[PDB]
Amino acid sequence: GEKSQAYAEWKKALFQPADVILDPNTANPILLVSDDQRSLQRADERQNLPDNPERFDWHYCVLGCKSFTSGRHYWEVEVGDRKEWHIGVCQENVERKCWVKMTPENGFWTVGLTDGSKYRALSDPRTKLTVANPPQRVGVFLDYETGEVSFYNAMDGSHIYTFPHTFFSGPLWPVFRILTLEPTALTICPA
Repeated sequence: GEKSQAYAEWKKALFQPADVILDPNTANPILLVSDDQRSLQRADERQNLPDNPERFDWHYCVLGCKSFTSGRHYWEVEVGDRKEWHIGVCQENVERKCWVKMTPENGFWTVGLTDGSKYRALSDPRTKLTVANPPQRVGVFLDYETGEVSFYNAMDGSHIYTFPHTFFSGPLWPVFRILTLEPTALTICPA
C-alpha cells in the first residue's frame, strides 16, 4: 500500500509515462500484434509477411512505434501468468535478419522468464535473478543520459534488475519477445 504509493510517486517525480504501441511492421512473422497494438501472441508457424528491412526475421521480437533519444521514460507490461517472455529496449541499429545474441554488446537490454520459474537478465553472461514474488506486471524504466535500464514489479514496487550503466548509441526502441505458444498474451498498459 505504502510501497505501491512510493512506487507511483517515484514514477511521477522522475519518469515520463510512455504510451507504447507495437509496430506490426517490425514483428517477426510468427508474432501476432493485436488490432489495438497493445498485445502480442505467437502463431503455430510463420505467417506470410513482407520481409521489409525493419522486421525481425530470426528473433521472435517486435518494437514499439516510437523511439527515445533522450530523457527518462517508463512503461508497464502485463506479463500475467505467462511461462516465458522478455522485454526491454534495443538500439535502432540492432541486427534484424541474421541471429545475434540478445546482449547489451549487440544493442539489447532485456530481462524475462523461461520455463515458468527461471528469471534472467540477458546480460553476457546471463544474470540469474532471484524473485520472491513473481510479477504479473513489470515496469521498464529508461534514463537515456545515464545509460540506465531498470525493471520493477509494478504491483508491489519491488525492484527486479538494473543493467550496468552504459552508453547508448542512437535511438532506443521498446522491444518485446515471446518464444512460446501459450494462452496468456503479453499486454502493454497504456499511459
